[PDB]
Amino acid sequence: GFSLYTDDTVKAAAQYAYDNYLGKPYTGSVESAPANFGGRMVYRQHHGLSHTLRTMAYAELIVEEARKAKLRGETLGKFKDGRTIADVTPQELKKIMIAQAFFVAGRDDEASDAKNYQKYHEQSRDAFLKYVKDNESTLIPDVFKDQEDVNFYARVIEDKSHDWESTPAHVLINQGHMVDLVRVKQPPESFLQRYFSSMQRWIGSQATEAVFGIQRQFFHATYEVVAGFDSDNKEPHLVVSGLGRYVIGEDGQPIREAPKKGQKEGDLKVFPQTYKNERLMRVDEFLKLPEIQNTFPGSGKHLQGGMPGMNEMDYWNRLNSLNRARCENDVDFCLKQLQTAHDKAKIEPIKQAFQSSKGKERRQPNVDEIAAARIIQQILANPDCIHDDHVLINGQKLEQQFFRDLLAKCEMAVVGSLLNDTDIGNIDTLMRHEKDTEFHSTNPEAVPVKIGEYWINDQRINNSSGNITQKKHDLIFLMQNDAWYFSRVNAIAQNRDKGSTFKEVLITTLMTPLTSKALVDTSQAKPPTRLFRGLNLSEEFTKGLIDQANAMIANTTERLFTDHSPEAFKQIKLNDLSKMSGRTNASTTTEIKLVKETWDSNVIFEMLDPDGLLHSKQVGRHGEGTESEFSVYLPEDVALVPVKVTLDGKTQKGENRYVFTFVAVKSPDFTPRHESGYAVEPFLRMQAAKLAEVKSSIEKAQRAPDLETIFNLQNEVEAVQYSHLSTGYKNFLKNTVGPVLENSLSGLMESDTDTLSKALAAFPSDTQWSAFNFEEARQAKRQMDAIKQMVGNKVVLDALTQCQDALEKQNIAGALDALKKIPSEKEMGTIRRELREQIQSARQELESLQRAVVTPVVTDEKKVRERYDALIENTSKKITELETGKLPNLDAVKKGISNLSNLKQEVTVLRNEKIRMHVGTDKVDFSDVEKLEQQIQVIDTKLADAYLLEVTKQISALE
Amino acid sequence: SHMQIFVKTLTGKTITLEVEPSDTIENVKAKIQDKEGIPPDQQRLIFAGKQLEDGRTLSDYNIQKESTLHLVLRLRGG
Amino acid sequence: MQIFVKTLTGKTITLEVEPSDTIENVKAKIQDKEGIPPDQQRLIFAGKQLEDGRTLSDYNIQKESTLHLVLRLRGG
Amino acid sequence: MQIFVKTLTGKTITLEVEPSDTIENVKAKIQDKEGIPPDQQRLIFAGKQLEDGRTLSDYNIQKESTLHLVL
Repeated sequence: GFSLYTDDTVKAAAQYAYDNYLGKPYTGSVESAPANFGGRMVYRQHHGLSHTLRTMAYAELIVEEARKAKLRGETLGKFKDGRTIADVTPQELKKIMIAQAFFVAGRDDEASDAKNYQKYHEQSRDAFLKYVKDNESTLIPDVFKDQEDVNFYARVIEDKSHDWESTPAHVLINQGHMVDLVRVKQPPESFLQRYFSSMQRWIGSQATEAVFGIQRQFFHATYEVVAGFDSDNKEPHLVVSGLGRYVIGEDGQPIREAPKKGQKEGDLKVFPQTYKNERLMRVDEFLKLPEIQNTFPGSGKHLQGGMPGMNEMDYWNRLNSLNRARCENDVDFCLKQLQTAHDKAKIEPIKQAFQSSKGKERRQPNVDEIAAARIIQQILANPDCIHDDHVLINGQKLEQQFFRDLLAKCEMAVVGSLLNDTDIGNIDTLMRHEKDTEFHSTNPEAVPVKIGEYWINDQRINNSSGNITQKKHDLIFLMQNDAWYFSRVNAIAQNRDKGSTFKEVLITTLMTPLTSKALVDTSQAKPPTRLFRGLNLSEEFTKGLIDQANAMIANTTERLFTDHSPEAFKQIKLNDLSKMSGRTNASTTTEIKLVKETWDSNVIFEMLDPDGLLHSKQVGRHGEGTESEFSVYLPEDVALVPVKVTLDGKTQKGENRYVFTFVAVKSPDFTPRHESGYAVEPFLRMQAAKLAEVKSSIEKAQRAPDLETIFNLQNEVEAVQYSHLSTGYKNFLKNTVGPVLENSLSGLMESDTDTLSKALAAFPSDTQWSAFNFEEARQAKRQMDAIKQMVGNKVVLDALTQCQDALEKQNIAGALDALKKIPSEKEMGTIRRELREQIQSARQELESLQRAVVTPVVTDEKKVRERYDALIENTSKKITELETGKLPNLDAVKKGISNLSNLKQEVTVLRNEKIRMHVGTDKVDFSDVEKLEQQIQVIDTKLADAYLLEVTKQISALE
Repeated sequence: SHMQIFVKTLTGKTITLEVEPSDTIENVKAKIQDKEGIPPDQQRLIFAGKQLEDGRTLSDYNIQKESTLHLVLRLRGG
Repeated sequence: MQIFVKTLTGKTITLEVEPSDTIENVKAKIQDKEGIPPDQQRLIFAGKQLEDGRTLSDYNIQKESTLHLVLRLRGG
Repeated sequence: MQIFVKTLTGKTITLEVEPSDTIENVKAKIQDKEGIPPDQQRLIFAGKQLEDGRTLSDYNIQKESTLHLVL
């Protein structure tokens, strides 16, 4: 529970140091000049408040990354006793920091000369001793153990001896002190290699890269310069161990001296004053050395100094501003800055682990969700189709599993966006049709209640108006008030229910999108930044959660040079806790008091929602004294990734309370893979049947083909040539009507083809017939109309049949194409208002074609690919390392087996990734993971026989 | 033997006539005279795009039972 | 018998009752004390909700114990 | 001399012999008893494996003791 940025005791100490020593003008002589930043005065710009505070922050950081390192399978550097930096306790750490405040408070001048050094450290340890002595009554009982302790740390501040690495405290304070020199010492590449190598001995490589990475952010947060790192830097390499140089002479080779058994031996350190044809060794030469190329991650790498996003002029402007001065003056401010920096550096790497997201808004619906919403609406509209174990619509039976699938795959908030106030209203019709029983999930020794009756009586007693808005609020109320309802609902939605009824499953499937819709409509309150969730969990399960969360925290680190992202990725895919909050309208609160005291929960989920992802909606009134509850349907691409797990107090029942703080991260790497067609296909069958009845009805109602009619009108066309009627009418029947009859006859006689569809279009309009006065033109026209319908019925029939043939093969587009074919009124119009049904189905498919298929591999094909390669090299390296595993005893076999298990899961991660980045239509290529899996098999059996052998030897030794 | 055939008009009336082969066209026009009061002098009879002259018999045109004929009024001429 | 009730506001109200009789009566006592209507208030004890009409004797409520009062209300 | 051979499965087979050299030869004798093949069977006593071709006596192997052999 302890931290620098929160503990007021540490802050008190630092404030003291500022008030009495650090904020006081330099009582020195050389380079004791005061500094002016932005027109505000700071007396110690090199060793002021920002310095010491940053060093305490370094202590926090290095301890954190050390513990992360130990949480990974790593083995940190042991001291005299078996302790590592990752064994530093919060109280010990507090002592270390309180000491660290005064470490530079005993300074007068800036001089570096040894006597001034001893003197200033004398004054420093004295300052510390004074401060401790004064507040002895508060510290000595609980902060410290005894004056022995404070003497230890004071002795560390004194540094009379030149020892720096005897204990954790020593390393932390001294290294934490000197590493702050990165911002001022150049060349950078020289120092950074030195400090890095010095920290790697104790904490490890990755944790060190994390340290210096976050350190850059600490410099940015306190407005000090950020050193660049140039691998091609051609300034002279400064040997930082003492002040010295590396010299190459004659043949472009450095000065060396052979020993006893080195072959070529250690570079000779030539002091910065050398009279030498010989030449100095540059930075890049130093980095390219074979010694520094397998030990230093920065070899070949580059770090852009300054601020990314601005030019060095206005960056310089940022360096010389009021915030620099306030940083060196205001304590609470400096601590806040560093706090936000660090807390940020806990979030950004997680984002780096996964491919980026463009915008925060909710997704758009796909085919399956459109079909889902249509179905749901038809259920709400016609409750007549609801039965005991299935729902029948248009000859299609919909089991329990269908609705469970709907609950599992469909973004129910998105599906909710496609429901309307009519569907909200139809809740009444659903409940009037219903008198079925809903049960508490838990508490089987608890009352059941008829849900339909309850809802109806509730709406009648409260919303007598029938006001639809009030209906929405009432749905949300039913959600947040009555456990007999939301227990069953939230159990069924998350596939962790048992012995539930079909009625209950169905009702849940229907109520989820409606509830989310009601929420989206109702809530006009701004999306909160911090949400809390209470949980009552067994001791062991809580333990498992702590382990998983720790796995996810331990493997994500800020980047310096080497990219440790694919590992963070893999671990987060391996241990993700997000699905505990998904698939349903989760209930949360913005007040901690609710989950901590009232409900007394042993596990608390703290959800940080800064980017306003995770669109939460207010529930209920929200005044002083309310639950301040909010509802969240977790977007499928958003994950709640742990930033920290903390041990807080105990419950009222005694068990320890754990609070895990999560951070919402949106990425297409979180969208689950779902084979489409789970909802849209039965919907297409529904439409196929609905059209089938129409085609049958039309086929039977209307007359079939008589073609004497055609023949007779053609004969009459030839006959009117001798009629005395007109030139116009003769030419009209001969030239215009004649060929139309020709094509109609041809098409009707064989098949169809477009010839039919085109012929029907060739039919002269009623206006054309009207231009022929009034005569026998009418008598020819009614014949022509008889024929027109003769062909109309045929075209509609064939269009329907073709469309239906298209539906069967699931081609949703071709169906539209055919249906387009229907003549519509005029041309056809011999068909009764079952045109309604037809144009309605046309509309259903028009709507189903508005589907937005959302990409699983955005822009970062490169990031996804590179990440996969890194992942599979890492995993294969682990496996092949376990291939040559020497197993001499039983413990080794244990570790080998657990290893084998973890690898087994890693390989499946590899597999899923292979799936989700395969674009196109072909069998997925698994060739690389086949070999891996085979290796897994071999080194599984090997481990098995090794195990039974070793336990044999054990029980043998026992006798 | 005996057979019935149909004559149609642009006006839209259908007349059913009873005839045998070996009746001339002018004879058919006479039967139409009795049927619908149309003078044989103002009648044209058409069958499959062809005009029927008065002198030929039904057999020469291959007119058969249940066939259809098209009658047109050629006024201003005999 | 004496019982204590606490609220999210952080206020603690001290109440005097028998081991018996309704929850709704207890909410009524809270109403008399602090003017809060029984339709808006819910009472919890050790992470568990007390349904109306049951006796404290049923829920095994004892002397000097503490209760947690929350306010729920429909949206409007 | 009397010796016992056991397996983790829990079955006990009782065998008769006196000192012989040759891990193989002992392996040959176990081969005969129950028609079980010894292509690579392991000997542990003292919770330790016995290498090819050194005297049984070494280790103080002795009568009425119990053994556990696994392949």
